[PDB]
Order: sequence, then C-alpha cells, then structure tokens
Amino acid sequence: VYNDGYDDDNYDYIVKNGEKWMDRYEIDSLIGKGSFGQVVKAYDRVEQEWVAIKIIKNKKAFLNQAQIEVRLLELMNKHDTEMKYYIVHLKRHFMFRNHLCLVFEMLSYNLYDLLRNTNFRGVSLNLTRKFAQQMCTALLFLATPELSIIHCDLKPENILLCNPKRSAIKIVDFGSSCQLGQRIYQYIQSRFYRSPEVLLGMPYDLAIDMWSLGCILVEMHTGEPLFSGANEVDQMNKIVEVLGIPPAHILDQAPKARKFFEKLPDGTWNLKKTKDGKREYKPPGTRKLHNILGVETGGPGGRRAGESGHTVADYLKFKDLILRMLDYDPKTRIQPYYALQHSFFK
Ligand SMILES: O=c1oc2cc(O)ccc2c2oc3cc(O)ccc3c12
Repeated sequence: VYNDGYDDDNYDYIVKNGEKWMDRYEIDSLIGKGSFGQVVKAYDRVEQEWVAIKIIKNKKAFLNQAQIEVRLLELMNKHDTEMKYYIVHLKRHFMFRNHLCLVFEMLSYNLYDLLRNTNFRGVSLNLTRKFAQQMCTALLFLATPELSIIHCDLKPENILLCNPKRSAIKIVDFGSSCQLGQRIYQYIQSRFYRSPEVLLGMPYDLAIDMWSLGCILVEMHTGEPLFSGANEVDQMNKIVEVLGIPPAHILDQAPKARKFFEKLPDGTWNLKKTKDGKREYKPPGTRKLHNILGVETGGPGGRRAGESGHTVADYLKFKDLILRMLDYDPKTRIQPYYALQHSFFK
C-alpha cells in the first residue's frame, strides 16, 4: 500500500480510465509514461474540452523539478498571452492526492509519429521549411531576455502537431528546461540531439537548442537521425564524420576533450584512434551534408526531382542554414533572429 492505495510501487498514480477528479476532470486514457511520471488524456467538464494532464511522481525530487517547469511555463505565458510563439500552453496546475498535476492543451501527434507514418521516407522540404520557421520563432521567444529559457530536450517527440491536418506545431515538455542563470544538470539533451558543448562538459546556453533543431530538421526531411550515436563516444564521432574536428580554441577549454580527442605535441587536435583492426569511422568532415541531403541528386532517395521547393538552389540554402545551426562554436552558431532572416525562408 502506497499513498492510501492510489500509487503503484514506483510513485506513479495508478490511472483508472473513467475516474472523475474534483468534479471536473474525467480521466480518459494513458498517452505517455516517462521518468517524471505519467501523462493522461482527460476531459475537462467545466471548460468542455480535452486536456493532457502530466501527473508528476509522488516523490520530492520529481516534484521539485516540476515546480521549476511550472514556474518556467507561468513565466512564458506572462510574456505570450496570445499563444503565437509555438510553445505548449500550461492551462493549470494543482496538487491531487500528493501528485503535482500539469494541465496542458490537447495536441495532435508528435513529429516522430509523423516520420513513422511516412515509413521514414521523410516529409517534403516545403513542410520542413514551415516547421523550421515556427521552431526558430519559438526559440526567439525563449531567447527573450526576461525568459532566457533553455529547453534542453528538443527532439521530434517534443514537437507536436496542433491538428493532424495542419502544419502548425508546438514545443512541449519543459520538464528539463532551465533559465540561463540557473543551470543544474550536465547530462542533458537526448543523445542524437545533444550539442558538442554538452558532450564536452562545457558550460552551455540557449545555443544548444539550435543544435538540436539543426539535427531535427535534417531528420525530418531524410526520415533518419543525422547523428545516431549509441553512446557518447559514438555520438561525437558521428558528429566529427560530418563536421570535422572542433576548433582548437574550443577543445583547449573542454573538460572532456580527452574523452574523444588527443592533442598532438604541436598543438593540433586529432581523434583518439579506434582499436587495432576494427573498421574506422569515416575521416573527419568527409560524410558531407551535401550528399546526405542529396543536394544535386533529387534529395533523399532521389524522390524529389522536379518537385517545387526542392531545386538545387533550395537544397543549397537548406544546407547552409543547417551548417549555421551545427556550428561547433556556441558563440557563432546562428541565433533565432538571424536564422529567420536566412534565404531558406525567403
Ligand atoms: O508534456 C508532455 O510530456 C510528455 C512526456 C512523455 O514521455 C510522453 C508524452 C508527453 C506529453 O504529451 C502531451 C500532449 C499534450 O497535448 C501536451 C503536453 C504533452 C506531454
């Protein structure tokens, strides 16, 4: 017996379809489970609409992190009001039977489900452009000085379609987010979307979300993760395959530089060599983004020959924006305001 019979043995509320809360919410179904707790679909009888309710684990560490999430969401909707910056809206939060509950607007499926529905052929570059433009606008809103919110977990699963037919999207799940002045975790971002500065144990800021976005946008058009590392060493090596060795002025400040790279006696950094006799990674910078996108060969799978918005010129603009987003240097990596001025969006 936990929490008078309402919790399982892992601090999760035992969800029962049809249960009514506070004469208002009718719990309909489980829609997701995570380390923070659970997310259920529920009908809000008072407002006559569906909602998604995040039920935080009945346990202090998860309660405290979600209390930060609530504060960040409340800060955001104090600066948004009209919900025009593609951020999920917190409708309400409350305690119910020793669980912090976060009520969000109901949304459609996430960008990974969309990819799986294309059987990982990817979506068109035109739809990728629309998603990119809305995400850069969302990041510009996060970069508002009073906010300065780092999401820290941008990935296709955390971007939801508003309606299954429309192209409008929203960023969800600020459960790991922090303001720039209040960073507290070091092992952050899901691995495929993790920035070099996080991999390198360096201090991080809002530029790490732009790195995730660049990775996300390529995957949305190709159907496959750009950097699908199985662990931290593999992830950096897949990054290096495409982008080359990071600038020396970065690695010379990098607490974990020697987890991946070696300094040669003459100051120039190289990769740590793979173990005798196993196939090497492709040499640094030789897995060209140019060929991943299929810039000159009809895009991914050669499927886009003659398609509008997929000319070589369009692919070259997209490639350029991606490389600006995948800059190793978080000071020079393109910023939301300037990504919005990029010719990819013209
Ligand atoms: O915040 C979230 O975190 C999650 C974490 C998971 O592991 C799975 C699903 C969710 C999830 O689905 C939603 C649907 C909405 O309409 C709004 C918010 C969310 C939301």
